[PDB]
Amino acid sequence: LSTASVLAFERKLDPSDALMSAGAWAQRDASQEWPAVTVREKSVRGTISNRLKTKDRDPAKLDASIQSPNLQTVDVANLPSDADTLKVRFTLRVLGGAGTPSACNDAAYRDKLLQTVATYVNDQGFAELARRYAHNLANARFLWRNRVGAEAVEVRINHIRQGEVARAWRFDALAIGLRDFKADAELDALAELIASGLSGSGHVLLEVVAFARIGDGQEVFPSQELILKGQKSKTLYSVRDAAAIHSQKIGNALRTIDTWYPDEDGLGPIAVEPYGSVTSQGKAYRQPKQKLDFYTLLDNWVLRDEAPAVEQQHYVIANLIRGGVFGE
Amino acid sequence: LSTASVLAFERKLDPSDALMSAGAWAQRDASQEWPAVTVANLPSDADTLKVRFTLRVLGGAGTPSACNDAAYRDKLLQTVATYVNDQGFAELARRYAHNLANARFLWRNRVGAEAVEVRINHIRQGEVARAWRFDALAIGLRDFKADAELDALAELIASGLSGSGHVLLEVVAFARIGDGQEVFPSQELKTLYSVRDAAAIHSQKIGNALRTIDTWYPDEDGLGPIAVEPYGSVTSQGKAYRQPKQKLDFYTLLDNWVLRDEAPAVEQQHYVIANLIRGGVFGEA
Amino acid sequence: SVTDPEALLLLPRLSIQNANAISSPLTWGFPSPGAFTGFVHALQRRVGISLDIELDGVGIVCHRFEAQISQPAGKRTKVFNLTRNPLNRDGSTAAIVEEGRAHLEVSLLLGVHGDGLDDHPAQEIARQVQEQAGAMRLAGGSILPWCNERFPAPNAELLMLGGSDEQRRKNQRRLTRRLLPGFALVSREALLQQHLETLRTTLPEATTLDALLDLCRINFEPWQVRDKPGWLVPIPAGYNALSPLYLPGEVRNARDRETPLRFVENLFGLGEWLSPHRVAALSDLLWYHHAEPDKGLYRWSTPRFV
Amino acid sequence: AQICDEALQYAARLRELEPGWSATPGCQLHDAEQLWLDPLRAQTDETFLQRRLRGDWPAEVGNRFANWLNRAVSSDSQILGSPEAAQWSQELSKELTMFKEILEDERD
RNA sequence: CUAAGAAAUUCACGGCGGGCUUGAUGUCCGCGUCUACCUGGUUCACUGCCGUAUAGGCAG
Repeated sequence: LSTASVLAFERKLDPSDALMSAGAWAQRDASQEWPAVTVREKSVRGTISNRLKTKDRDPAKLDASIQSPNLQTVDVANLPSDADTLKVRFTLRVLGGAGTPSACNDAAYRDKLLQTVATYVNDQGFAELARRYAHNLANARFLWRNRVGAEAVEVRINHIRQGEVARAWRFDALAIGLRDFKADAELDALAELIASGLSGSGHVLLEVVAFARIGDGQEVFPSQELILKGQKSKTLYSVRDAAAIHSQKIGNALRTIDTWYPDEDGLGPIAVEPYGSVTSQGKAYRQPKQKLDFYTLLDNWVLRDEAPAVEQQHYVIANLIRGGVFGE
Repeated sequence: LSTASVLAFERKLDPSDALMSAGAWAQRDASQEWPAVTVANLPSDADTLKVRFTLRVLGGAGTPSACNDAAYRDKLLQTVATYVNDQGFAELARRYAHNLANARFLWRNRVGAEAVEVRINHIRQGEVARAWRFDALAIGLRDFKADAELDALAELIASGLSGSGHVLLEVVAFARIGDGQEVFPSQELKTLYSVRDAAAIHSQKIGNALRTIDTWYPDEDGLGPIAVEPYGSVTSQGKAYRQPKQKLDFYTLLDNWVLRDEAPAVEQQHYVIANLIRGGVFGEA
Repeated sequence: SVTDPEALLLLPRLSIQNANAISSPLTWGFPSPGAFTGFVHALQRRVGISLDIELDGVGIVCHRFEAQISQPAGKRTKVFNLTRNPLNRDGSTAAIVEEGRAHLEVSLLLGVHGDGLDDHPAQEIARQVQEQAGAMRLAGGSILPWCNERFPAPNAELLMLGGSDEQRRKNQRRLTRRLLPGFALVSREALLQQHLETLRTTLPEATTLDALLDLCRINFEPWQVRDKPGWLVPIPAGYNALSPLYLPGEVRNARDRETPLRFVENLFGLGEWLSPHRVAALSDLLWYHHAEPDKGLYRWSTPRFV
Repeated sequence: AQICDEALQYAARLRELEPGWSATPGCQLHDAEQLWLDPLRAQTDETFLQRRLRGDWPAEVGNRFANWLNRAVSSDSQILGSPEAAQWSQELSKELTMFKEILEDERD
């Protein structure tokens, strides 16, 4: 009875890329032919700005670079001069079959893992995890820098059953916070749908459309591509000449439900990751010196039958929902 | 306790690209349809210019987008907290309102003009909430810090930088440069800069006239304002000012005031906070 | 640092055809340094007295090398290409007394000392040296003067005692731009001695121990190769007497009846080819020959190269 | 230091011996080398700069192969968090001392 | 005053006939690239301004 050397999990909750579109406010009940936010080209010059090399402030190296320019070329994405509301539209599919791995060497380990997740599910449903994923859908969180400094953010979630809308939701995303996970009627009604999708109790497809009113002609922020006259400095992601956010960036913005840490006094959720780490803070919160971490908790709860704290089981099942390459 | 290694701030006071349209005078308030510069032949019917950009005043000053040390994070936030308990942003905000007051975002389309009027509109919805009109040739551009009814535009930006409200400003600049001369937009890598077949100015060039604040520097105050820059330099005139040998400089005044809690009569801290409003990858190592 | 030059002189790019490539009974390849220290002394007794100057040191910079060799079928060694000599008066073929040849592209940093620097301009000296040195032969090989499509390379001159310390790294880093595609041959006598008490395992002589620095020798895996101190070569390093000195007439096959004679042997040492950027001062790169005629030592080296 | 010398040797070999340039095809990642592999040619080969009489800030070569030398090996792991990794940055602080001015003195 | 000083390798020639390389196969599974900028530096000679010789109406 040991941890298998191969463990792969397919992702549940897989979104698509988010196409950015631009239109006026109060024309958002007819937003089916709004133009795409394109990616343009501008030239950018600025002087030196960094910290200078310490111990090298002699006037030999000093008087060289500060008068010679730095001529870049970047990409920008802007709203048109008659458009003040960004439209961001993607599609979310909820799959179910959470604890079942893709590849697994051992069958005794697979037998123990399926029973551990199956006794998680009937003890307490996916309704808590889905209640926290529905909050990250209900406010915008996937509008990463398109959300700060906005007039209004409005989120629409449709349940696409066959080819049409089985149910429409409608959220004003700024009254819904960014720290608290308070409960609503129509938000528990969305948590029920995502919770039935995570437990295999029906096929779930969701179309999410977010309207953020930022201002006429302002800059929107699509995701930035890795650069391999002529677009030297910044590349922005577009799919068929329409600016877009990556699917994995939206997926990160959905899995920000982790509010349990060994050290906490109130800092907000981070994304569910093993060794729970923030790229914009350089720091891991689930370091294994504290014994609250996905591999430690998973291995105890499967092998040694050490059932964790009831709050940590949510973290472990959220790591099984996000997928990954475990084992070695 | 020491400086972190990775730290970046975000651009507060972000302008948009200012599209420039021409048009004939005495159609000023009915300027729904003035055409833009259609490229590269310019008429003589149109006798004035029209430069419009929107400006967002975001809020937050010393909160980094991506820090690296939490003790340095809280020390920098409490330094900005002791700055903001002392006073609002209104001393910086009135100096930003001074650059808003004239059309100094018209770089060379303003020198050589007979009457320039700037109209700033603070909008909550598509409805305009409060309007302003200023005369660019008749207001300042150097010093003496004195014009009435501009203090409300200062308090607005002080609230928006301190976070007391969403602030969106929709500005228009009418430059009587003359009866249809050939104006000069920005230029890319020689071709004039466009947006959609309409000529315009880059938002970093529109934005460069907004942090042209800094009348405080080591030399005497006879030449006026410079743009707030780390190692504050001028890129084409040639003079690269604020040498790090002497101490009046952004990285020195930031690292000695965060880490080494300096407070003599040094209340020209406005350069440091104006760099934090500029943002940028500050350092580090 | 005996007789520091007040002026360096750069014979820029001397092209030599059919130089001697044997160079000693044990070595082969680039010719002996004594050829160069005899070439600078043959310059000295043709233009050095007519200009009242002293050419005494020489820096050897090889840009291009090519030997007339051929590798046989099924051997890892080389053999030398030869010339067909004339016949005898009998009509038969003469003996094949084999000789090695090589083409050669060289630069010569000379070093000037005398009072003729202060009477003539620095451009008078360089022409009278260069156009003399196109009448002479370096290592048994013809110095070939310039003709090409490009431009003839000119003979410069420094005055390395003149100038400040900024000029003492403005001048000695200006000539090194004209010496850099090639390599400079310096004398490494301290390496071969400190490698001799390094061998504490055996108690050898310098003969078997100079043979143990020419090697790409392969050490057993405790495979690996023993470390490289640089591009080291064996050089002839002078002569040593095996006879007492004879009065200048008592051999009737000498080159002249006015100079004493000794029968000598060779005397082998170590040298290194190195890029001239490792050189601090280019006057340290010069070759001199000192003799101890009370002993039988007639040798040459680069002194003042630490 | 041998590699730093033989790079200059390669530069000096390509400095002479090449009486022509047709640099329009074939290059898509090799730029900013007009101070490094280009003769004067008695002709303004400038790139909308002052390249032809001034040749400073040569980190378009110096740092650009100082990183080539570091990416010659990546499996070395346990040097991090050690006082011996400072010793590896000593000689690269040395070849970032002796390499600048020998690349400005050819363009005058 | 140079392991100094010297040197003709040359003539002629048919490589060539023939050929079966096959058969079979799961690359997967996970992911935040970010912050800032004045090209106000010398970045091809686009049909309607009376004559190289120093000489002649530019509401561009």
